[PDB]
Amino acid sequence: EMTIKHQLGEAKVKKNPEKVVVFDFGVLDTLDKLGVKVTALPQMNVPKYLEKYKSSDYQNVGSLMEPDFEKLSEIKPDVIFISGRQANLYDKLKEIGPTVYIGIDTQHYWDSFTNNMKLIGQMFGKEKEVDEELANIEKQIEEVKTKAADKKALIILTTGGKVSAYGKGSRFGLIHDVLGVPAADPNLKVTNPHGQSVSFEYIAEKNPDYLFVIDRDAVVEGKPTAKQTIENALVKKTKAYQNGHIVYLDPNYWYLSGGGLTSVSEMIKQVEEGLK
Repeated sequence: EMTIKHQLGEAKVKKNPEKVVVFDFGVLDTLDKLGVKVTALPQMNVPKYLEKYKSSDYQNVGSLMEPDFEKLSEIKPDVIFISGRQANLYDKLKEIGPTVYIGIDTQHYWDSFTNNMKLIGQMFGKEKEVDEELANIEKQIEEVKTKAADKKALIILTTGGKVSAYGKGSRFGLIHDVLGVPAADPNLKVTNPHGQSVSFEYIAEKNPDYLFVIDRDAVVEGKPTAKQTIENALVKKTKAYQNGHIVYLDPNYWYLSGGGLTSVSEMIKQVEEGLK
């Protein structure tokens, strides 16, 4: 048995749990990377890169925000992994089975990710494999930091033709904090998961060298809006647009997932491609 201290409390889990339930897609992609058998997940909306798990091979335990608590009672999980989207449901889930919070601390992204991945390693007897995969991600980080130098960036999320911004220490702060991309707005302190609502005027005025764009609507709705939103008078005149430095980050990772061995690796590859 393992005793796990996390941001929301403490859990007790058998090592090598057989019936694994996952509500965080970063953890799901970690288990997939390590070849750990998964029992169930919310299949209402699954990231494209994880569509293996949209299959009938797996039990459907609802949506990210609305678990199927009955179907969970029918499984009786050895462990339930949750992150931010389910934090408000910590107490209800804890009633059904061992429940581990495994979101990232955005103020300490690398250390929190490392801790989270090492817990997974310990739990499934995959300790050294995780240690090596973390090192391989670090090799990506050290290279990208050099390409990132001197390139002022802004991070935006688009939905419905409108935008929010994120900077240092935010949900998407790893672009600045981990990958060493300078912030076009250093005084932008954001903790809203949905970003700070901003205008196109704000983006134009900040006039970033690079604009990282995360299209919510591509994943939540099935209709891309990011290129339409960006194709706008105030953005089209930015350095970022004129220099071909609008970087459409894949929202299947950035919006729906993050914090896993595969997603963090792929997220860094997407940044690096954008900086190249």
